Amino acid sequence: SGFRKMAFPSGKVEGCMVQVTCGTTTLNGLWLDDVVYCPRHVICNPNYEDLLIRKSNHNFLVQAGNVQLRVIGHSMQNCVLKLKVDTANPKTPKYKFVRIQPGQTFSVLACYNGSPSGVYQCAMRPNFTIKGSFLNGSCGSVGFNIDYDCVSFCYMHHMELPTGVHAGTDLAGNFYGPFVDRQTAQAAGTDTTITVNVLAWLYAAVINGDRWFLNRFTTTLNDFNLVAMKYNYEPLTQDHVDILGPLSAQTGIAVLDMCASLKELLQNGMNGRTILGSALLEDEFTPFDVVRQCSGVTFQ
Amino acid sequence: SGFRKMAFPSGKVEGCMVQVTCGTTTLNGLWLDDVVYCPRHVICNPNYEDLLIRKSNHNFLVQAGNVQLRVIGHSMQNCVLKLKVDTANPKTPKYKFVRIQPGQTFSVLACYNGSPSGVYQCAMRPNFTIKGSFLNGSCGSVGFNIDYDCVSFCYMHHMELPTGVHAGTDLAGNFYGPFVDRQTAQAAGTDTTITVNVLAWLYAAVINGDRWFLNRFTTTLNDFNLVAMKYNYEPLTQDHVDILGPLSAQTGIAVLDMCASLKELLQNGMNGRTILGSALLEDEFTPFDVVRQCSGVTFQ
Ligand SMILES: *[C@](O)(C(N)=O)[C@H](C[C@@H]1CCNC1=O)NC(=O)[C@@H]1[C@@H]2[C@H](CN1C(=O)[C@@H](NC(=O)NC(C)(C)C)C(C)(C)C)C2(C)C
Ligand SMILES: *[C@](O)(C(N)=O)[C@H](C[C@@H]1CCNC1=O)NC(=O)[C@@H]1[C@@H]2[C@H](CN1C(=O)[C@@H](NC(=O)NC(C)(C)C)C(C)(C)C)C2(C)C
Repeated sequence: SGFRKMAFPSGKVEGCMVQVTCGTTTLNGLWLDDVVYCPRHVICNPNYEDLLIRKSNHNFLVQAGNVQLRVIGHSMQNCVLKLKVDTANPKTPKYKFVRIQPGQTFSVLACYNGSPSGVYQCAMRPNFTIKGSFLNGSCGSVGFNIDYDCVSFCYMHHMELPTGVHAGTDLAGNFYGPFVDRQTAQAAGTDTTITVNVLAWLYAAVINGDRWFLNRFTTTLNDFNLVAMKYNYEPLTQDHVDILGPLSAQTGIAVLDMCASLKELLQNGMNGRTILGSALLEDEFTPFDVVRQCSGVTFQ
Repeated sequence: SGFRKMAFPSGKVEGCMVQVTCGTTTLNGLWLDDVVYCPRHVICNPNYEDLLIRKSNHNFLVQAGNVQLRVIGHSMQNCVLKLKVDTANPKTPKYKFVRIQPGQTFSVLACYNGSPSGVYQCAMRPNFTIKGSFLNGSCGSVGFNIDYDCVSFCYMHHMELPTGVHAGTDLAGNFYGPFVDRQTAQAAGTDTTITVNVLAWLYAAVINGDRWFLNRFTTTLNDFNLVAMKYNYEPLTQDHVDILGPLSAQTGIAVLDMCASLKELLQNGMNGRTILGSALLEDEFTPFDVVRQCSGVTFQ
């Protein structure tokens, strides 16, 4: 037992991190087969199409540890640069590029100068920011999930917003949210709490012996959502309820009953108590995160 | 910016995890050079010396993925079993075995059937338990730190206490705390909060723009420790103050002034507010964790 904010093992991704230097900019790239993916802002209101037509392959210095990689072609796809290199990464895992939905969680392998610094778990917020931990040099660090043996890359880091939160793209270079890779006025947008994730985490708490927040009451989806809005929670849909089905089945607590418990927590606060060692309602565990950590699924 | 509970990249350790099966018990082992380390309770008020004299090398089935490892010798060192195998692990990193002090943090690579499931950050509690996330089959999972290129193994998982917390050994098989690998009555002991870590995390908060908890006041080490005891905090020593020196220097906040701020937080609570996204005072970041995450140190 126990419940921790758990990241995927990062080895498959560590084997793909490289350093990309162009002019005065150094950042990280993702080396998969014979392509290195990095943020297009590594090139020297900028017009990146113009900037890129003016660069040569030899302007890109790609370093994989102490082995320099020669670029033999380059292209831009949305806000990512794809550097064709003459060597396929022998450590390339099985992988997919996925564009995730807000509320979905992923692991971030924070990197500097192509070298992994740390791994941690994030959620894509409803306002399409992530609350990451990123210092200068971390651009090109990627977020990912692992499904059995396959790495699903879902995030590459590009920039920090003035509120200290972070914005980036999928691995095809499309930003999450309305952000652009320009030094222009941009604000994150009002965030909301991921309701289906809070409920999942309450089920995690029950599976682990926390029960103090339960009540004998129930609610309709409609009356719950009426309370959710006042507290800046995302609407809970029937699809969310369906997703919460297995956790409901394992614990014997109807989804709508756990909603009634969340309602009472929202209205009365936690009154000096903790749930899974938190004094806040935690929303960066999906239902599938809870099932993975509470049943013991492995990867390889 | 941002501050996250960050684990070390786990790739160097993933390359060392194996499955050890003996009789009806399957658990994880750590394969370094030609030795596999696992908990001595994998062997069939038990007297392990007797139990082990009665086992043969061929009773130990060691699986490294889809390659079976043949045991050519075995010995017991305290509560760990060392299985000599005929093949040195080619993925063996630079490594050390270290016995950590309470208050020190480490990353845990949770494993089942030799296969990594997830990575998360832990502290050794003052009562020598860890608040981990461990299901049946996770024994032999290890905790570790990485210093540049070297993996310092500090923990191997053995058992769960009735309060849902966890106990284990160093990699030489000595338990942390008074625990024994017997199914006998054992209780964790009253825990306390790691004071020097809370102060480090408050400095992390300042480095990241949280300042609301600061005050114009100061305190002596003696008067602070008087308040610390009432709230079940570990005594803060001058050595702790010295360790907090760099963070004090970077932020311009004397250690004793940050103590006065912690005093006021202990006495008034946080009153509806959060620090680094927590509504509790967080104590599983060491001073060195804060400096690593707020300056960008990498590993390789
Ligand atoms: C990245 O390029 C790298 N080399 O690591 C860097 C990562 C940043 C640095 C601090 N924390 C991070 O996550 N990204 C950038 O420097 C991007 C890059 C240029 C500006 N930029 C920023 O993140 C800036 N933010 C910013 O300008 N925000 C606005 C005003 C657009 C809302 C800044 C000030 C450097 C943090 C581009 C092309 C956006
Ligand atoms: C480990 O052997 C494995 N195969 O993974 C297992 C890990 C446990 C299982 C559930 N969560 C864990 O961390 N460890 C054990 O089974 C150890 C082993 C035998 C009992 N044991 C326990 O952890 C038990 N706890 C326990 O007996 N606690 C006392 C009463 C001593 C305080 C239990 C009940 C299985 C959780 C030994 C030799 C201690």
